[PDB]
Amino acid sequence: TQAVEAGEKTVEQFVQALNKGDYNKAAEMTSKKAANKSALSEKEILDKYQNIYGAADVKGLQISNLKVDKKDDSTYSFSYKAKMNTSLGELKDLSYKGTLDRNDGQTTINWQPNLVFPEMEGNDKVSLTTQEAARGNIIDRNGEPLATTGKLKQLGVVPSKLGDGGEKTANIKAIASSFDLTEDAINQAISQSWVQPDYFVPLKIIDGATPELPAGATIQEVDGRYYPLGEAAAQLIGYVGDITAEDIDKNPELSSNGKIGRSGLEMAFDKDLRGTTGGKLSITDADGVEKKVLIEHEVQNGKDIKLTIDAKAQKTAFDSLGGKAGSTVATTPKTGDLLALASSPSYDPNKMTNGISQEDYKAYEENPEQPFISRFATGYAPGSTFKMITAAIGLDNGTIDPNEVLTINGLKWQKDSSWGSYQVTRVSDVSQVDLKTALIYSDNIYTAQETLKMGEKKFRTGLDKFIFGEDLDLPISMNPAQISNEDSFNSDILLADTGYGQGELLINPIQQAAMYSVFANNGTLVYPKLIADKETKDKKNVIGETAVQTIVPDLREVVQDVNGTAHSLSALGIPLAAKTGTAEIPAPAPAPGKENSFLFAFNPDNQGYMMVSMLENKEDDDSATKRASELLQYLNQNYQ
Ligand SMILES: *C(=O)[C@@H](NC(=O)Cc1ccccc1)[C@@H]1N[C@@H](C(=O)O)C(C)(C)S1
Repeated sequence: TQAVEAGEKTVEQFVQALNKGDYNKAAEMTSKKAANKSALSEKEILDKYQNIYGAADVKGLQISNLKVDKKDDSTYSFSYKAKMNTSLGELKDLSYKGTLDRNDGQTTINWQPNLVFPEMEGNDKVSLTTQEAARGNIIDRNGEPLATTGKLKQLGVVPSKLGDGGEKTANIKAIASSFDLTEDAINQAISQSWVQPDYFVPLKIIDGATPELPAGATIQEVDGRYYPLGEAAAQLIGYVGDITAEDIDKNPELSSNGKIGRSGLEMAFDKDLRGTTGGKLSITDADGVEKKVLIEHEVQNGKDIKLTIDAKAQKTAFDSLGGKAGSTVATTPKTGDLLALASSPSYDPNKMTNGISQEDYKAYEENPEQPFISRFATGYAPGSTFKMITAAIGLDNGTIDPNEVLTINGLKWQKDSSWGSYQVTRVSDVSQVDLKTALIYSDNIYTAQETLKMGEKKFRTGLDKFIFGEDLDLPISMNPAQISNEDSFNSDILLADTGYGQGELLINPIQQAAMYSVFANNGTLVYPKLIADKETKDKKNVIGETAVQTIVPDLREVVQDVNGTAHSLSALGIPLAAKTGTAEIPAPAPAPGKENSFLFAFNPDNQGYMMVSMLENKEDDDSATKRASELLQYLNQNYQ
């Protein structure tokens, strides 16, 4: 019975070729054209599958429940069931028939129409009508639009209504001087390869008032994706682009005429936002008369998505960065609601999703400050803000006495002579330094000595209670925060640097706002939350409640004391508990070192808001504390 063994392989070899998209190789393992064999030629079957399976974007043909027999001398009948994925979802429970033929020694298939779809017969045709689904909206915690689809005023020119010569050059200089467009770019689009003398060539997108129209300038209304806050949330929201042929080859349930998320939340939530395509896939007669319907369902528009983001806080946080490199994260620390996730510099998502030049796109990628980076998801060394956690660990294990006063002389210190030339450095030469004094002046030497006194085992014991190595349940690509490169410092120097927020620490701004939430929840860490409806998740007993009641009053003095590093914030007249930081980054080539300014601040009275702002590669005299007054006033007013 070794004949049925070769027959099951012939059917298996045929389905694989169809599944692999190679229709020619599938057509070669069929029999010759005859009434008792195949119904079409090899090149005729190739065009049959390519036209039909291609029009429906058939992908992932897989079979099951195969049964091969032997009816006559060389007529071995076979049957199975199959399923496939098309533009309108999955087509399951398909009953296929057909027969085989094993003359000579090879088992060829007697091809028939019913090997394309179960009920195909002779010269039956296939039709596919689809209704595209509208993309869902992205909204803030109060329903404000962050990413919607709407009507736009598109500026464009037609070469015929421009004129002939001289008069045509004058309007090109007139259209360029009325819509903020380059005079050398109007002809760059008029003289493209696709242009004809009467076509409507697009130009710029008017995002407000429609000015006067020179000779040969029409504004047509076309619908497209629109981002109200613009660059203020471009990294977080992202942008959508035209769907390509390879996008369909990867997921046929898309829409060749639709838009797909290319970055940010538009890409992370692409499935829930794009919806599902409607329409029907049916088999018709030889004359086009509908015979059998294969797939059909209504068009379902995309779901809206409500974020915890405050649209007003998002814009204020971004604008406060003045276009400099940095990022700001604002939360309601008791719940974890991410109120703002700003990153600067940024790109224009409206220009990105509508029409953008290869020149402006190259300016974004070749910009050294890298406007495409989501800096709120980029790991940094936390700097001196991390002293709050090193101190709280020292209070939890009894290593740090808040009233114990260390005697530090000078601006440099080392454990012993084995450290060589390296020394911990502080900025203020305060002789008598206790915990409160250390947090006010941000004393690295106090922090380094208390860290070395604590020891690595006790230090990591307190550190592991946080979220180092954890993957936050957020729709944002990020790497987990890390304490060091390996599970052991293996260096007293690296142990000290980690104490005051340097060393090999890597914590992104979002993870910092999560780790620092303990000081607004009596030692309970509250995980951040971006989706409004999602349930609040927390982590009990990260630090002791005694340490919180000890450090938070000291953090008030970082603002209120005359020599506090955040004393400029006392001008606000609002209850503030803050901690500043300026992390130093080593330079590759012999170049001046780069510095990163940091600011942590929250309301110690009502715990209504908490923020963590930073500047990457800060300019001189620039800082995050310098720019925080406006956002702090808003968060204190609206989030209590
Ligand atoms: C924490 O970040 C500490 N920073 C340093 O020791 C590095 C440094 C950077 C610039 C100048 C001098 C030293 C301390 N905290 C910051 C801060 O709170 O801004 C200080 C500049 C006070 S030093």
